Amino acid sequence: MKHCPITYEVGKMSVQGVQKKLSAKLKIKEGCFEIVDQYGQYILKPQSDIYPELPENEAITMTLAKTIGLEVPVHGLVYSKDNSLTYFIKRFDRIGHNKKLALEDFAQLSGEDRHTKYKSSMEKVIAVIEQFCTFPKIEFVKLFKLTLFNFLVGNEDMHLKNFSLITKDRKISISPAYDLLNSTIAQKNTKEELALPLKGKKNNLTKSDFLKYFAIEKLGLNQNVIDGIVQEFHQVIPKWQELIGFSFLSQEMQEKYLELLEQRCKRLNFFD
Amino acid sequence: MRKAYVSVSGIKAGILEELQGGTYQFTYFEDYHGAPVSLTMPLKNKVYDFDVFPPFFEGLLPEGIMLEALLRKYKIDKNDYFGQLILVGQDVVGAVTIEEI
Ligand SMILES: [Cl-]
Repeated sequence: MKHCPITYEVGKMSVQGVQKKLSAKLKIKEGCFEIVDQYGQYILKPQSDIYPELPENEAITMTLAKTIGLEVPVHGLVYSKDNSLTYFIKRFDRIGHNKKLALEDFAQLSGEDRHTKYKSSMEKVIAVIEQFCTFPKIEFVKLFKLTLFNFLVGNEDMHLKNFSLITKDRKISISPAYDLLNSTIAQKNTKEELALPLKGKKNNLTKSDFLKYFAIEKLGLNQNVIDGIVQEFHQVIPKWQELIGFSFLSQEMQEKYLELLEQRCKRLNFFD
Repeated sequence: MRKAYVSVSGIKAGILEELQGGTYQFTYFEDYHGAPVSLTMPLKNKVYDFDVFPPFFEGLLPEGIMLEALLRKYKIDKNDYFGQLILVGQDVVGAVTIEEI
């Protein structure tokens, strides 16, 4: 909260709702962040008092997404005033000169709300994309890649409000990535693998669920496209392992992250 | 009752009105010809009725601890979603702004 970058540029279940999301402006001269109540261009996420190391978790996870080729906005870490680390991200609905871009989350687009942002499915997510996106086939490739990533890095909190459509230069597409982190290792007694069911499943998902039911029958991707993306994830595992070990996570948190990643890679036969 | 101007990127787009019996209604200004307030509400219709708070506008309200922060700043009751929207309406995600009449 309010400082300058470092090495970096109710029976419900939610997890992101234990961490603050602060608006901030980038000080032009000093190059440091200033929390403001309104009219900010950045979002700052300080440490949570309930779940540990969320800023470091979010920062490395968004960097892993950038390495595999997902659209990721500028993000990083800053030291808060209490000498802890705070995550920041550049808003993509603000574009300098104080202009704005239209941005709508999938709960808004599908008629759900905050209390029911988990009462949906990835089949319903696909339908929203087919309705509103300028190039749905291009967006389906991105969705497939996003869903595989979230499974591998243990993001079980991809509810309806974590998908958004951005309207930029008259083109409607899935927004850049936001709110991606390994929420499985941040909790204890993690209850699900996927926030929204796929083929009616939120746990014990298998290779044929992602690569056959999802990729072929629901997204209509050609087999050669699926194979190329799977290969992409295969080639990135060594790079991911290196980046996590070089991150700002604690050693214990790094080990939880690596062990989860290996377990998810093994369920998709990455090492077979 | 309570009504609010709804603007898109600074240009006044329409009026969101609190109607009796818990219903709500949004009406586009005939002069408006810019981008729609939301993709579920294009300019081909002018009037939209809602039996609850319209999901699009509910989607602009804070969540989690940020909602707890709003509720201890302002003297407003939780579940008064329209009242909370007017309080934050100067600056929300996207290009839409809300101002009370
Ligand atoms: Cl297309």
